[PDB]
Amino acid sequence: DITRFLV
Amino acid sequence: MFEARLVQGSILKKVLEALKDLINEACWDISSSGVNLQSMDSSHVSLVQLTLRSEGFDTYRCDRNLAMGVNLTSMSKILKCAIITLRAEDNADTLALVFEAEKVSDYEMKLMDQLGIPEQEYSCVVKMPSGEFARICRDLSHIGDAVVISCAKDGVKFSASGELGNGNIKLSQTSNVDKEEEAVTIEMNEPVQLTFALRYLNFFTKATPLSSTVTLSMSADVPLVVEYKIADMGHLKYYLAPK
Repeated sequence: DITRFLV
Repeated sequence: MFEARLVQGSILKKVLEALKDLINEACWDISSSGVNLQSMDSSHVSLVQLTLRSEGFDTYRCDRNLAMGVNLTSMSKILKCAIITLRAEDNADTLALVFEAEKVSDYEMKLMDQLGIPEQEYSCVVKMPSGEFARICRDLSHIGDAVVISCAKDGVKFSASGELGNGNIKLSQTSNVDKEEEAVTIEMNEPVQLTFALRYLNFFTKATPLSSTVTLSMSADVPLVVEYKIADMGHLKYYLAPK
């Protein structure tokens, strides 16, 4: 999951 | 309104090929500064970031910021028919592509109808030939679904495992280098070992024709960054969340 790294 | 001329039309062909397989539809963010594209794949495992600076174009006008939702397969198909002019009016639902290299071809492409990575330093950064990196990802995807990337100061290792067996590829930090571009350079503050889906890396290596060089940036528990320079114009970055 990349979403949990995006601000 | 937006109008830009790119004499090296080939760059735009390659940029699209590098993208269309990973991303169906994206919002091109156009400004005075240049072109920006940020988008995640439909499966939300990865994110691509494109930058093409205004100075990379022959002529360039963008009065004020505008965003265009672009079907990338359609634009690829249109770009498959190619000196390129891009033009979008204010309040329009089409981008115009006018090609050259008397003969003139005009294409009117139909248009369609927030979240960003922070900037950070990385524990371990690798520069290597882009073909070498493409080859490694291709080879290992015939052994397993995932690659373990180990990055230390003396070298980087790639490992896969699956039904048939397992494989390990080691590249040493290069030393007596003939050409800059054939070097394997590693900058290590901390070693890192992380696992990534090879399916996505093989999507990313479609950017190989853009650049003889690829850069790999890793930190513990954060997404991998795979960077390709777009000669004299900008860059293409892929981010891939670890397993």
